Amino acid sequence: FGWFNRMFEKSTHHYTDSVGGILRSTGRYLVLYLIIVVGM
Amino acid sequence: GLLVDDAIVVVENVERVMAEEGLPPKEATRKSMGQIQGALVGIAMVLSAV
Amino acid sequence: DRPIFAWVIAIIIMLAGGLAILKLPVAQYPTIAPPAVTISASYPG
Amino acid sequence: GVGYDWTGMSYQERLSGNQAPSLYAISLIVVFLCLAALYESWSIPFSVMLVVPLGVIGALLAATFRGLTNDVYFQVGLLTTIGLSAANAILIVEFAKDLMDKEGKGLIEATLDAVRMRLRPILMTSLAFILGVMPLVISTGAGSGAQNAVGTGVMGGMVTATVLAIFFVPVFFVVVRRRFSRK
Repeated sequence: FGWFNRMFEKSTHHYTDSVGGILRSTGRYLVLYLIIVVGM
Repeated sequence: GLLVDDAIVVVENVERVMAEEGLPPKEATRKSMGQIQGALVGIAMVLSAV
Repeated sequence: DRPIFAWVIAIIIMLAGGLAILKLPVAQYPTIAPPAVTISASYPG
Repeated sequence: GVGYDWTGMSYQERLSGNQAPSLYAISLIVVFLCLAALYESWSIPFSVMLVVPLGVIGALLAATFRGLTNDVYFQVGLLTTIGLSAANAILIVEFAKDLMDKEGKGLIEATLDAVRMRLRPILMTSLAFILGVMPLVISTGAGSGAQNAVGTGVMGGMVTATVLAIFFVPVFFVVVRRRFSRK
C-alpha cells in the first residue's frame, strides 16, 4: 500500500536537501566536530 | 554482524538497479559490483587494519 | 599500472622489515656447534 | 639490604597501558594505508579515517551512562564499530568518488546523488545490526556479564555511528571539507 511512503518523504528534503543545507553552511561543524572529539 | 552487512550491499544493489535502471537480468548484478570493487577488497584490507 | 597502490606496497615491506629489525639485540653468530651435553662428577681426594 | 621486587600482578609488561598505544598505532598506520588501495590520494584517507569518533562517542556514552567500564569486550567492541562504521563511510565515499572522476563531475550536485541511493544499506545494515546486539545488551542478567559488556559497547557506539554518520559531521564533509577548500 504505502509503507515505503514514510522514508521516501524522509529521503527528499528531510534528508537530501537537509544535507544540501549543511553543505551550504559547513562552518558550524568545524568546531562541533571538535566538540564531539574533545568531548569524547 | 559484519558478514551479513558485507553481503547486504550486493543483494540490495541488484534490487536497487532494477528499480532504477529498469534492466532485470544478470547484467544488472554485473554492473553493481563495478561500484563495489574496492569497496569489498579495500574495506576488508582496512577492516583487518584494526 | 598506476602508482598509489605500489607506493603503499613499499610501506608494507617497509614496516614489516622495520618490525623485524626489532630483533635487537641481534647476536653475532648463527649456531654452528654440534650439540654438547656434558656430564660431570667430583670425587674429592 | 631490604631491596624491593614485584611478582604476579606486577604484569610483567602487559595490561591495557603499554598495550593500547601500540594497539591503535598499527591500527592507524594500516587503516590510513589500504584506504589508498584503489583510492589513491591524501583525500579519501580522511574521508573515512576521521569518521571514527562518531562511533566512539556513543560507546563511552553507553559505558558511562550505565555503569559499565573499559574492558576487553568493550575494547574489541570499540574495534568492530570503527571498521563497520567505515564500511558505511568508505562505502558512500566510494559512491561519491565514483560519481566523480569515473563518472561525470559532482562537487556538490553528485555527492547528493551518491547519498540519494544507498540509505537502504547504510540504515538496514545498522537496523539488522542494532537488533542483533539487542539479545546481548540485556535479555540475560544471569546468563552472562560478558554479553552485556560486549553488546552495550557496540550498539551504544553504533547508534551514534549511524545517526551522526548518516548526515552530520565527517560524512559528506569527508569528500567536500576533507578533499577541497584548499587543494
